Amino acid sequence: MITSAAGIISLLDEDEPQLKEFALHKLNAVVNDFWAEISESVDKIEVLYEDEGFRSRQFAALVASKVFYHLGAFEESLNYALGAGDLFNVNDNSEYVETIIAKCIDHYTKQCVENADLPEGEKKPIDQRLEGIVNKMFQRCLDDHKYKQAIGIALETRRLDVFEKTILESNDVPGMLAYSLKLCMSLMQNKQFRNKVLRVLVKIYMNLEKPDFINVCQCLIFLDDPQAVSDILEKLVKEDNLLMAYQICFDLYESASQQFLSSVIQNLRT
Amino acid sequence: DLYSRYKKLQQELEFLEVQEEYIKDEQKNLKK
Amino acid sequence: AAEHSQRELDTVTLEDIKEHVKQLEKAVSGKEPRFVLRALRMLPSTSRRLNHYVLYKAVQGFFTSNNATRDFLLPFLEEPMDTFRPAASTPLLPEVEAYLQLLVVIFMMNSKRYKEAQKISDDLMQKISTQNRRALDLVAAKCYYYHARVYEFLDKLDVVRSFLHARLRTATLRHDADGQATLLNLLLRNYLHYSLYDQAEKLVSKSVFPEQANNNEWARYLYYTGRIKAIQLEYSEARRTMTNALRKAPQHTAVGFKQTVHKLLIVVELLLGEIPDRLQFRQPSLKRSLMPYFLLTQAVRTGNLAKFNQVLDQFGEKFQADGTYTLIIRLRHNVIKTGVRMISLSYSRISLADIAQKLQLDSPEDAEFIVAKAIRDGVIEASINHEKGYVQSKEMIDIYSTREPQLAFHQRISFCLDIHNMSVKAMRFPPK
Amino acid sequence: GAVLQAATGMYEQLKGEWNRKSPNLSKCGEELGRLKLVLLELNFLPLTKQQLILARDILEIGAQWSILRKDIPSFERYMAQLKCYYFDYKEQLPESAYMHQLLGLNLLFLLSQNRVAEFHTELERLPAKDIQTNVYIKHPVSLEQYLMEGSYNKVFLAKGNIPAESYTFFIDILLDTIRDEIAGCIEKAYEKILFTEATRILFFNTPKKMTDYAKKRGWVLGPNNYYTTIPSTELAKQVIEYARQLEMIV
Amino acid sequence: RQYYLSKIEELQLIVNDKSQNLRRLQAQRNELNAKVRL
Amino acid sequence: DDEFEEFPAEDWAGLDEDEDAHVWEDNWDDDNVEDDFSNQLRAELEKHGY
Repeated sequence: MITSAAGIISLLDEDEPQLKEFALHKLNAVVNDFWAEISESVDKIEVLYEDEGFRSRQFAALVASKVFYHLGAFEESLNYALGAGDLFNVNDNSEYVETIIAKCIDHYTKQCVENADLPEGEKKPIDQRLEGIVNKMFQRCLDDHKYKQAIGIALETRRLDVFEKTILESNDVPGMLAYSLKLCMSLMQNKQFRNKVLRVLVKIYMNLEKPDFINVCQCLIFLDDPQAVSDILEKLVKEDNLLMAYQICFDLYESASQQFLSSVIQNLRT
Repeated sequence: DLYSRYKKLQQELEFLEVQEEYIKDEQKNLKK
Repeated sequence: AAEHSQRELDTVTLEDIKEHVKQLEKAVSGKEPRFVLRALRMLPSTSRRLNHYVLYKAVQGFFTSNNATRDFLLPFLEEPMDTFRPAASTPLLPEVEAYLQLLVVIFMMNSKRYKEAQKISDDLMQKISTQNRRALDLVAAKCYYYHARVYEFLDKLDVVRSFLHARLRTATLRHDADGQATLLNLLLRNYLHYSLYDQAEKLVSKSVFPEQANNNEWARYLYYTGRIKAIQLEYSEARRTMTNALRKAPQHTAVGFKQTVHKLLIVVELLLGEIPDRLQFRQPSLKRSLMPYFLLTQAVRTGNLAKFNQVLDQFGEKFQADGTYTLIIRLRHNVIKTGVRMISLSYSRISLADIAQKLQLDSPEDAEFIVAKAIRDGVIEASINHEKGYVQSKEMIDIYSTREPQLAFHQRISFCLDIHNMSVKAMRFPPK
Repeated sequence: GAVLQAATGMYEQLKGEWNRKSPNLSKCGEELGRLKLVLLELNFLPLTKQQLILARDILEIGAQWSILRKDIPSFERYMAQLKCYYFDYKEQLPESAYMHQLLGLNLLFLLSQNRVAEFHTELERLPAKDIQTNVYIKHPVSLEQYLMEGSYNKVFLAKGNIPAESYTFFIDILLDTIRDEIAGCIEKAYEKILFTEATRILFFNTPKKMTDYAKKRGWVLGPNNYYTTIPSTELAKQVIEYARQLEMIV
Repeated sequence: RQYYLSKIEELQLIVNDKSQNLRRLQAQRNELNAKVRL
Repeated sequence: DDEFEEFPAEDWAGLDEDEDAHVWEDNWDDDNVEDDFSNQLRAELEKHGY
């Protein structure tokens, strides 16, 4: 039974690549037993990774990823963990896998917000691998049917596409719509993203088979979109559901501002 | 549930920070 | 007669353990760390008693939700034939069940039964690997420590290395301190026990010990790193660390700990040239135990190779018994440097012929080479004048007006300021 | 199986050419190269006792060939892998007659590049009954004790007391290690050192060699053949820090 | 999923620490304000 | 506190008899060898006259 990594790191110095593949397999087998010996010899792993002519530079990237994951240098651990590629089995329940997944989520949320506030001309590109792997978190959550958690991560990541997909494919459309509305009103602050999210729920509400026009009108008042609510009132008038129209207008009077009501009246007048 | 609890935790921490800075400033002024 | 006293002690231990369990529950109540070290602080004193009747009553009282985990201890547990829940079927707190399993393990341990204790400790860790609560992190530290104590007397420490590594990493990810400290100390003992000193040293360099960790675990870590750097030849930092640890060592208990620490600090000192103080060779709890090392120190201070050889031949089993036989080899080879050390402390200047005469070196060139090697290290400060033969020491300039007091005072005042700041942060006013 | 028996005969041929007075280095070299390449397929490190005997003998012949081939960077790797193969957790293979030989060789090599701490750890690794008994490590321990005491002249006498011809290869480089260490000691021990006495104590028998070793360092010949402030910033930062810890509340 | 729980417990420990600190600071400000008022 | 049971809590044999059990605390220079005082002075002084 193994006693240290000295033999393996000594094997690492050898020239023929196939022996390097065997030693990297052994290192991945045991890096959670004695990380220290390879921690000081991680420079070999970096120079292994940066080589284009290597046929398995991804395995070197993964080995260095685990090494830095031990080292606490979680920034370089995340870098060389993204460098691991598809060998990073998301479905795995490894502690290294779990923590790098969590740090991927954190980095993706940070990058997403820092790109969302910034204008279009200065958006720093998100790495493709982190976007895909976080998409694999949304897919895994949907398969595990933890739709609320996927909604929350989508809101963290400013991903309105993932949010819209999560609401659409969710089993309970009205309940999830209500939960999202409550969260959006009571817990999130950024105003422009708030307007975009409210437009998302408005679109989902109107595309819903029996539109919850009370909630749609509430979201429109919150959005200050008099033209849309005027068109919706016209649609209700032509659609004969007069009780909807009456309750909606009473709600607008109780809730919407005087400017909003005057503008709606003018739109209804014209 | 889980995400709402996380958001409430972060909001409570932020409010705690506001109270912390306020109390420090008031401590300085009260010392003066 | 004996049964009456046994029953009264069983009842008082039942009440004390009930206090412990209630303490766990009002520690998990209030969602706070601490007040659980108030729970685990006196498990040695309560584990002193550990009778069968009290354990069975506690099992039947606080495991009213009879589970398979309670039904695994029962086979090995000997329940009394003829024989309290403080009361509904509320699910048991995982901290409470872990603590109760801990006392069951410790009773099953003190009775010289090891294999079943091995299995039961394994099942204790298999369930503790599932919890992710900080309330079960300070408890889990002591479960880990007593588990490794169970395993130690079964001579199977190597198999635990993977588990300790995994849980230490789990603690580091969760920023645990008590669990991290216990696991780090235990795994350093694992590495040194199988003589993996290089592995332990390499692990030490990339692992930062938490400053908040409890005093005894800090002393253990200091001892382990001091042994590592003493067998790694970092003698100055070694002695500094063991002096610190002895300052942190318990005064009353840990007789074996203080004995081993005293032995290794003695050898480290006289390897560096420092002579251990005679008073530590005088306390009754240490006198006869260091008597082999006391004769060692007598030979070292006398420096006669004849008595040195007789002492080695008489006490080599004790010398290796502490993993110091190679250490005492370097000791036997550094006694000459020690001799040169007092020679140069006594004399400002001394001819190398006089060095050879007082040290029995039989050659001025041999004395020159030996003194040059000694003065290479920070043992003697001098200025060798080979024009005439001087070993003229550096002028002992005034320590005042030399900025050295300023630096020492800066370090000390920084220490006091940190102490005051931590004290004022630890006021911890209550809600009501 | 079949590859293992083929490799058994193959390293029989390897050691047969090797133990010959002066093996043709190319044949055995390509042999052990492809032999380790297939040893990767023969379960290199963790198992049949003969399999580990085979792999351990591969690495032993390779390490002694590195002695013969005179390559240190490969020598270290053969050392580490077969250390994972000599004496740690192995316990199923028979005690190799060539254990202590290379324990001593590795210790002396480690001393050759100023690795006294690591060397001392390896000394600790091997059993206590053999330091003062087994001559294959009595020659290391005697020499290194003389080194530590400073009795370098004892080393100069005992350099020929090696227990096997497979020592002089780095006995010579140990002879250079001790002389460079001694030169450093003289440089940081003296203020000015005369030409004649320097040539006498630098262990460079050729005065030309002594002059080259003198030019190799900045420690120069000499004319007659005879070789603070108040920083007020860091301390000011310190007092400002003290004031900070007094102010800004807790 | 488990990432949510880990973040929640980390924020919970941080919040407990900061709440205990805030209680301490509130007590200090209370005594100092009482002195000023007196 | 941990009794450091990882370390064998070294029993002091059978609490046997000590050396003297005194309160006479000594130093490192009290165990050297000397040969009285008068003889030192005289034997060192006949080389110069007493």
